[PDB]
Amino acid sequence: MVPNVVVTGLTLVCSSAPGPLELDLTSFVLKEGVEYRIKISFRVNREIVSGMKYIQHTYRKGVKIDATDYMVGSYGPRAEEYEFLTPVEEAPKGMLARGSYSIKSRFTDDDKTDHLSWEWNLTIKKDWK
Repeated sequence: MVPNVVVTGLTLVCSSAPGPLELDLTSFVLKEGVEYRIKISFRVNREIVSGMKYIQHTYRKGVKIDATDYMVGSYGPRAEEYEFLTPVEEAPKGMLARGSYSIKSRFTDDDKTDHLSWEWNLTIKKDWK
């Protein structure tokens, strides 16, 4: 009944951030310039899965301004939830770069299996809130 692969959540790891930046998968405000990593949480319940891949399409006011592909790897079943972390990123800085961004995320693997496709927003401001 429960799928073999289940994406549990997307988290924005940010030390300076004053509060939670979590998204349970079962908008985000980021102060310009700050460093962060995207942490995708998932579970492999029964079988080995290979070539896990995180895909991200960043949109601005309806138009694609960027696409990036992250290789997650191969995992075997286990009770502990898995934690994928992208490399450290820096939120753009500048009045021209501030504003909201739409993100289309996709967790896939060697099948092209749509384990989960979710969408979320990332708003960049001068200060937290």
